[PDB]
Amino acid sequence: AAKIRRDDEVIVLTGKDKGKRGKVKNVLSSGKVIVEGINLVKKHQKPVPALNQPGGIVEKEAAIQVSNVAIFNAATGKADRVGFRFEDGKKVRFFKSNSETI
Amino acid sequence: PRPRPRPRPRPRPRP
Amino acid sequence: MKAKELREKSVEELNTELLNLLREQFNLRMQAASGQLQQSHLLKQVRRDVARVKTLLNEKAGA
Amino acid sequence: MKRTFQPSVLKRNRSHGFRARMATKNGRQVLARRRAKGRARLTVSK
Amino acid sequence: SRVCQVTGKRPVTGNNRSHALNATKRRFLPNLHSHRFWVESEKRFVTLRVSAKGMRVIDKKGIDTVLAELRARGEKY
Amino acid sequence: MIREERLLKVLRAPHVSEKASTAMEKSNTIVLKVAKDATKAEIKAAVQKLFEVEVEVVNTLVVKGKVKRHGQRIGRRSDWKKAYVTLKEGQNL
RNA sequence: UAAGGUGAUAUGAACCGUUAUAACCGGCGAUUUCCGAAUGGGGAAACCCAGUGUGUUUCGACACACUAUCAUUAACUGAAUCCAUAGGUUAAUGAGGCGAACCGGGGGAACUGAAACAUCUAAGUACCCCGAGGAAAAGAAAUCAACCGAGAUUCCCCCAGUAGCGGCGAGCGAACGGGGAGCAGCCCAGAGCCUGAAUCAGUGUGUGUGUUAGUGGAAGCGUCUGGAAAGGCGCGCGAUACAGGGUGACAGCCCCGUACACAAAAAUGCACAUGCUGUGAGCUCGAUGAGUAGGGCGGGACACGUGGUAUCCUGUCUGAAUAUGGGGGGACCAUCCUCCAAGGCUAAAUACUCCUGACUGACCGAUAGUGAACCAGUACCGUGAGGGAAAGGCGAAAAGAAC
RNA sequence: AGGACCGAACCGACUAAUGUCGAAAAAUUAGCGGAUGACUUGUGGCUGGGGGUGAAAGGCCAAUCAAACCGGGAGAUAGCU
RNA sequence: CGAAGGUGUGCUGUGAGGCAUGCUGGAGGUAUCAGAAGUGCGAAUGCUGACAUAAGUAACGAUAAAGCGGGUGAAAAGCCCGCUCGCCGGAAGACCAAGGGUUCCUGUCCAACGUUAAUCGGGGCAGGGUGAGUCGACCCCUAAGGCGAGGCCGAAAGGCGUAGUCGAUGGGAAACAGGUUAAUAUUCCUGUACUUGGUGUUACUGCGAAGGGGGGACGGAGAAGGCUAUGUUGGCCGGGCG
RNA sequence: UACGGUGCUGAAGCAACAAAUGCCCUGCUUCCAGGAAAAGCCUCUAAGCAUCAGGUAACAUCAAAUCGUACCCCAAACCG
Repeated sequence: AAKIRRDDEVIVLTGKDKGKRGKVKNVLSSGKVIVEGINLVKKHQKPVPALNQPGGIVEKEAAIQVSNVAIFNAATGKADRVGFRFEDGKKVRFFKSNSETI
Repeated sequence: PRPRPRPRPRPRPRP
Repeated sequence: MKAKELREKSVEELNTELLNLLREQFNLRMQAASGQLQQSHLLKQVRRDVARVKTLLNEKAGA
Repeated sequence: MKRTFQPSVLKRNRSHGFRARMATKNGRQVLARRRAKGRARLTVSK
Repeated sequence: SRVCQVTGKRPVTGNNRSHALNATKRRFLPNLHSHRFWVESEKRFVTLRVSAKGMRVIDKKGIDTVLAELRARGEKY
Repeated sequence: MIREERLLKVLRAPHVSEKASTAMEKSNTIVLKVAKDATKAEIKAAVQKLFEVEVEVVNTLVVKGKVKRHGQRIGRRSDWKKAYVTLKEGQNL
């Protein structure tokens, strides 16, 4: 039922990183995906007294909405929408606009 | 917020 | 472990859940209170499987 | 001076306690009003 | 309460109208009495709190007949 | 029977404190949290079997939960009962 | 259904999974501490004390079940006197209590108006109590009408603020009839012939259909500005789908969705068909509701306040006829008309919304809107009944400020 | 012996001052009356709103009494402001 | 390439008002013509919230009273310790009952509380502490009184009341001394004891009621005697001779 | 001695007098106003059972459950 799953190579459609690519690390329950190399936030992390002293300004990956990204087709070289079909006994995702099987 | 004891009344007269 | 305890004999699986309480269920409760139990997911699953046998214990005995 | 409220748990429960309220028809209707209003503290009890 | 056994007469409310038509809420009471009637069936006496008009229902009927309706209504005669 | 099953639920946590540690070396008494609805016979029989030690007498008291405050919420700790289980000369744990 | 999850404040730790016994959703089951009708007894609620019968490692001492009241029925006993009853014991079934409004019944004010106030009105209103259902009540004429006729009850609009009632003051206020919704009639007071024939009720099966999980579900880019574009411009597509929401500013083609087309292992709602059981058909001849109608005294309700007052009900005292008889047709008499009491059941149109699902608003936008948009009947006040607040917004994303 | 006397605890409040937005929504200070009885007090009960209770002031009935408090008729009514 | 709102300016109409625009603000507003008002506040000793005023004024809450040195700390009149002064002492001391509910004790902090400061506290956070056969509660019983199977009465609700059942402020069984914790101690430890039940063994023996009887079981006041708690003195012991 | 306190050791430890509202005393006297109830405890038997069951004496053994227990308690902790 999820149009974008865990290990899908996606492309950002809207935001400051429009046109960049990258695979998703994880997706949250609030419709937020986490893709590396896209939402680089300069978090001023305080060094916890507990057993490690990172300090510095860390470079994390902020969450972005799943609606602003779409899975990369890697054949047409552009953004591609995804539907659902019943090609085998289970439900599987299939492409649109020169539809293929994922 | 409480009221006040009210001014002490004088002895009332008659005809 | 829904099927791995289903067809076992009544007092046979009764001994297991009576052993369940004799072990971890009581042993890990002593170790977690003394700050020696590193893992915390073990206490949750042991409470779950004790409830699993007691559900099957009532299912096998009588109705 | 002697204040009008001299507390006593025994006299409090004997007058406005739960079992005192349930001992009469009208006291039961008090609880119905409290439950309709959804008040947490129903009577004076422990 | 003031309830007749046979007829079922109970007190009713009304107005105590005066000469100036002042309405005062009063209560009409039945003429109940505790009379023990002889029953030839059981050869004993059965005491009842019946009305004076209720006894007039009793004597025109049978004493064993009127107790059947009391037994049917679920009354302890 | 299920008497031994009850003893496996009476014991809750081995209590430790400055007073409880002194009870070990001097008074030979273990201090440990028990069930709220636990009697002296139930506590004694649990330590007899589950700990393989000789229980002389068990003294219990109910600890009242302190009324704490998590910010603006008025909370209250759960009440619990501690046991002063005195062992004999041949104690192990 | 599923590649993500171990509810939230609220991270973290330790883990469970990745096409299947992770999690989630629903159906069916199990568990369901104590109080509370509480129901073993008691009691200051979440407490104390038991009794009986069974099953059991140290007589140690535990485990389970039962034991409340009342009503009905059955069985066994059983006085004061023989019998017998009252009473007692046991067994079975039902009830007890809670719940917003609607309904029926039993009680029932005053403030107010009359410019006072007692008749009256307010008002059979507020309130108290009892009872029942999903609707409740009533309900198939001893009815209306007029000497033409209509034919159960219930609800809406006229009739009509009319006729009337009323310190004829204030005020109260019809009926007849008509137009509509919805229309369903039956059983006993009794015997025979025929007996299960319509009829409903209780349980199974079959089919249809709905609910409780859900599935598929269309269609776009470039470029400009802008932090970010859905916004401007340009050129396309879908549309039984621009209902709606979210997406870094206003998106039909980014997503959730929507129209439309589908789906139920299991549990049921409803509609019939049908199996079984109970139930009672149809015809003939009868019967056809007594301390009742009515009357006297005193009230109540009918718009009708006793007035010339018809009608019904009732506290008390009386009291017929009985279908060749009686009631009503508004004091009452005679004639005609009509109906049949003193025994009962009944769906529909009718009222309400504690609660659930969907949708809408020339309703509010935080002193408003429910008292409460923020863990509100909460904090707080009062012994108690009860009263009762204030308190919304950083940012797109915490990236919430390393040093 | 004493509803005896003086006088502590205790009960009460006669005089004066202070206090009158007070330390206190009747108290303190200095004196006062009873102080073995019709005394005082603790605890647990009973009597309630046209009612209770009153060695009786129309006093008390939870700091409110010629008819307590709360909720409801009720947005009573007001020729008045 | 900047809506509404806010805040200024310049014009404009007889007027309620209108237009343009500087700045902030940040995403909504709305021409013209019609329609519907929760449609225009200075007053109601109007309601809610905020801020002035008197004014840095009274007061800082019994006239029992503080003075000094050292310590801690950024800061000491108020905290800690030591040396002097004063107050209560039939209490302003030490135990309880009722009533409160962790205020107890330790570590740590001075944002809010304390009518001043505060490293201080009954203030915030965290941790610990409440040990019973002999104390009390529970339990046996009962007074006043409550409920009340049946029963009587009452329109309903319900009222009274028997058996019974509750109901202490009363009657019933039993432990003292010493020591110990930062906080518990007739409860913990040591010493020495006491009471009530169950079971088993032995030896005798008739036991046995919601029943009878005894006892429990009782008023005020007064006086005397013997005592004791306790106090004083002497003796004894230890220290001293300033 | 972390200087808070801890460990060890430890003499005398008697007599006389005074003396209570406290004890004997729920006593005695006196007075009138005439001064709770039931349970525990002792005893007796009824219905019943007697080789029993039960009761008394001695010994051994077990058990005495549950809850309250900190602190203020004439007060900055209760009511105001």
